[PDB]
Amino acid sequence: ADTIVAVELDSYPNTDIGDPSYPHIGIDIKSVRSKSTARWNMQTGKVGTAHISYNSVAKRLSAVVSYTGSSSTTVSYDVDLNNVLPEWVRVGLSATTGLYKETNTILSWSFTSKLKTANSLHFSFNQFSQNPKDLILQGDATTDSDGNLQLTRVSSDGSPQGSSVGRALFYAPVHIWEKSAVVASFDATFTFLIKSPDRDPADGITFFIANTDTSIPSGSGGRLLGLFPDAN
Amino acid sequence: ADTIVAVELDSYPNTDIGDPSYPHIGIDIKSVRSKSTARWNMQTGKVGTAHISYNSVAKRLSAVVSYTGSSSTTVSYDVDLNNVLPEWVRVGLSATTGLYKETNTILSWSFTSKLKTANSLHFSFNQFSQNPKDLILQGDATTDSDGNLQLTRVSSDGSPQGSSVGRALFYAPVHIWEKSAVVASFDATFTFLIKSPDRDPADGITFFIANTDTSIPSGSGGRLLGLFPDAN
Amino acid sequence: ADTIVAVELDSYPNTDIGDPSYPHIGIDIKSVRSKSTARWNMQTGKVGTAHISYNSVAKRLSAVVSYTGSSSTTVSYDVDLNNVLPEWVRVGLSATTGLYKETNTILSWSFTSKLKTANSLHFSFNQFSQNPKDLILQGDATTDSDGNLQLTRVSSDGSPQGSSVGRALFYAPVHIWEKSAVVASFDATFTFLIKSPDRDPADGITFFIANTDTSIPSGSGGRLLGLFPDAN
Amino acid sequence: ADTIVAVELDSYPNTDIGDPSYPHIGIDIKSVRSKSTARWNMQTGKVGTAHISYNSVAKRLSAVVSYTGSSSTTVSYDVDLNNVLPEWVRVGLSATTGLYKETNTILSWSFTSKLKTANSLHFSFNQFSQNPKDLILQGDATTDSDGNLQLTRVSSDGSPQGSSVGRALFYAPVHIWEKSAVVASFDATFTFLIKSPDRDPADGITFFIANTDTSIPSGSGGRLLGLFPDAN
Ligand SMILES: OC[C@H]1O[C@H](Oc2c[nH]c3ccc(Br)c(Cl)c23)[C@@H](O)[C@@H](O)[C@@H]1O
Ligand SMILES: OC[C@H]1O[C@H](Oc2c[nH]c3ccc(Br)c(Cl)c23)[C@@H](O)[C@@H](O)[C@@H]1O
Ligand SMILES: OC[C@H]1O[C@H](Oc2c[nH]c3ccc(Br)c(Cl)c23)[C@@H](O)[C@@H](O)[C@@H]1O
Ligand SMILES: OC[C@H]1O[C@H](Oc2c[nH]c3ccc(Br)c(Cl)c23)[C@@H](O)[C@@H](O)[C@@H]1O
Ligand SMILES: [Ca+2]
Ligand SMILES: [Ca+2]
Ligand SMILES: [Ca+2]
Ligand SMILES: [Ca+2]
Ligand SMILES: [Mn+2]
Ligand SMILES: [Mn+2]
Ligand SMILES: [Mn+2]
Ligand SMILES: [Mn+2]
Repeated sequence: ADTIVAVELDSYPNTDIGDPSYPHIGIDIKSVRSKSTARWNMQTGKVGTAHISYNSVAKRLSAVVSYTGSSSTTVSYDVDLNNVLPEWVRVGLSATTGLYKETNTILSWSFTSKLKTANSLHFSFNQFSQNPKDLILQGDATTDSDGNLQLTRVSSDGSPQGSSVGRALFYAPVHIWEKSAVVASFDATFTFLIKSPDRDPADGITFFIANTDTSIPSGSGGRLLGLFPDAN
Repeated sequence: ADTIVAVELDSYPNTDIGDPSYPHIGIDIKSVRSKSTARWNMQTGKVGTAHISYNSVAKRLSAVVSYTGSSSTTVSYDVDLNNVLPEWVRVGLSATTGLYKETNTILSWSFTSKLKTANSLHFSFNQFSQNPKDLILQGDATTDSDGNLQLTRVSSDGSPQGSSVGRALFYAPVHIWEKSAVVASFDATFTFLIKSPDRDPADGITFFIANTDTSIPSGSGGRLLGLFPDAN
Repeated sequence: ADTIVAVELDSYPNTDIGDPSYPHIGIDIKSVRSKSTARWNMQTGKVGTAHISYNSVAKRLSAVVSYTGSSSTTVSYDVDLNNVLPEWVRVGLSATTGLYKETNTILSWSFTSKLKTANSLHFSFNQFSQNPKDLILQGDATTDSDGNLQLTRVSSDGSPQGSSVGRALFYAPVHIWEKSAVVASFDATFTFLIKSPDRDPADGITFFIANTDTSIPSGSGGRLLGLFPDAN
Repeated sequence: ADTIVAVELDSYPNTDIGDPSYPHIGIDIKSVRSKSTARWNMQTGKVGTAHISYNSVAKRLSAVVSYTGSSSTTVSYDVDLNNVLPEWVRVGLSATTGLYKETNTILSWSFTSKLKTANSLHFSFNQFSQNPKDLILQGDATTDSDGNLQLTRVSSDGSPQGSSVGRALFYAPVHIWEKSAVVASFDATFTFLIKSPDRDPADGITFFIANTDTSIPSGSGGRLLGLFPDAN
């Protein structure tokens, strides 16, 4: 299977697969069952910002998801990523809807990786082109006429659809560790807009890092956020 | 054919296709016959550094190739690139040898493109991996066990071979212009080592920007630096 | 006197000191009488963005001032800055009002200088603190309770005042050239808001680079944009 | 007194003030008595590199000091810096010698701070000017004719002197936290050369962050690394 490290913004509590009973953010290391989570007071219809960081000395993957003036939710997990992930990876955003639904709209995304002693990679998109040639769009993901990356299916009127999954990967593999590296670090930020007509919107957005040839796993819809073939 | 904009570090004077009669640096806009050139006092066996810059307001593509303490050769050409090139491009280095030869070794390469009003892309390599997954290596290009990108064929003992061509492209397409852009800029630097046993080494190195699906043209060896199908 | 290089966003045409007869942007090299200007369709009450760039190989100082969806005004001037300016400088924004007036509000400012072969400096402010300890505020300049840098005096109700001058300098000197530099480049962007009740607002905003110990010259009000002691 | 957070590269074990009995790196939060230390196999006469990072979500200040091919020493400490330090700070390097001595030569130094939701500051020096106008040199610190920052006194022949203290601060205050910040991060790297004729070289180098008006405390020589007025 793929190897996945992700920060999930999990709008829908699947308590039967170990979610806490409230929307949350989480760090997922090779499992949808987050190694650490924090309650997330999700604000439907407001633009959120997630900042994710790691470096290989501190070995603490952290994320903060905020909405202006209202909340900032943080979660951290200690982990040596460079023992979990392959040396080369692709980085991406995923999102799903399931029985319930929400827009999983990405308005901007930036990422920086540095490998020091050697390499760096930085990209940032404050809008997305109609044909984002440097994105690998998987499943339902497309960019819309406003320049937004719609991870999951939305109709022409902007309404979200259920049973959707989409991911966008940055086109270049990222060399996130090498044997002779002194320290490897990455930072990612994206802003997102989750709107939903559903009382319990679902399912959420992740920023994820995986093997380069990552693809949406069969069976990864809904609660598995397009990342995992099962809930193990 | 491809659309090519390049800065060439042209070690070998092909005066029959319009080179000046001395090694030179040049700016090539859709032709091997540089729109502008400057004499280049090439220093075989010393590590050189090239810095190339452009922005769409100034519309002046400039390059400087230097060697520590000995020379700095500059060439500039006024050109609206964003009318020459497609909106999406790949950026790359090329090099060739022909009847005569030289190592066309790249020790580091960095590139930054920004599109403002929106996007940026930056990569830098101070060494290259044995399997540079974020490079598209074309023709003869490989990375060597010292971490160098050898654009053209070198033998196990490091000796350069003739009739070689190689290019390395950055894996991600780069969005170097969009209609609604206020200004688009790029900068590139690479350091290189050209060694040769030949009295008149050849043929040279370029940094080039092309259509995304650029490939080495048939017939582009030697004097055409792996960039053009002919000398027109 | 100071040595000044500036890009002026000159809202008020002082045709008696060589302004064109319309609002314009200009590049000023040691004189308020711009070496080059472009007509600027100034949009009072809308937020503008200026991007200024230079590098010492291309030797073309360029600026573009835009407002979203309405205009982009560009001006360029060929000049070897590193023969005009001292090796160390301070960079700043200035603005003035005179008999007529306008707000000269700066909402963000970023600047990057690189000296290559060696040094870089980058700062960016997307809002300004109540006590911007890394700004040297000269004359009337202050930051306001919205986080804006008000270059020239505004009253508590936000109304601009006449006969005002203010500048903000970045606190650190910037080493913008050294003898052994291969190339020196800088980029600056700032966004600004010029509002005025006056039919002919005045006087304008500049981004400027000067000797480190630059101060507002006596007599530099109004048309001289806080930069020059006279109109020579 | 000043408020000091530092990463110390402590070449000399002052076990009477709580040093471990071997050269070490340490994180010091308002005390010379490190909150955390790691054994440092100091390599006199070889160029070392220190990378220090922090961000306010992870709240883990980490440092790694390495020498090519021989060692990489890491130390981390969990700490909410933005509760320890003032919102505005100066960042600097310090070094001392005492009864014993060593060169505390800085060959390069870079620093990046970002405050997000807003501001960033980055500087890097790969050599230092004879008159580093953007450094506040305190005590003995000077730059030498090779472009190195000699924190502590060295004679014309390059030999280190005892009873020396010197610091260099970056000239601009750095806004490292604000109430409304979502996350604040900083990274610093410097490379250094510690040479000594002494069997037990002393005393060490730090990178430190302090109140803006920080100055070398009286009594801060030798073991107190120019940072603290006493060993408490
Ligand atoms: O809201 C999105 C969620 O919808 C689905 O599961 C259910 C959520 N509420 C339910 C109610 C009834 C039944 Br049966 C099902 Cl499967 C569900 C599942 O598809 C989950 O994986 C997904 O996270
Ligand atoms: O040195 C590299 C050069 O070698 C070739 O051409 C010649 C260079 N010197 C010559 C001498 C004789 C003859 Br015939 C030829 Cl084709 C050449 C050609 O292959 C050129 O395109 C290339 O630039
Ligand atoms: O609007 C700002 C301008 O106001 C002043 O000059 C005048 C602008 N309109 C005028 C009308 C009459 C007279 Br007298 C004067 Cl000095 C002026 C001068 O202060 C100019 O330097 C300044 O640019
Ligand atoms: O080597 C540098 C060290 O020299 C000094 O202390 C001594 C180190 N070795 C000693 C031996 C004897 C005596 Br007395 C003293 Cl004070 C010392 C002190 O100055 C320490 O603060 C400093 O770290
Ligand atoms: Ca869930
Ligand atoms: Ca040639
Ligand atoms: Ca004027
Ligand atoms: Ca000690
Ligand atoms: Mn979850
Ligand atoms: Mn040529
Ligand atoms: Mn003017
Ligand atoms: Mn210690």
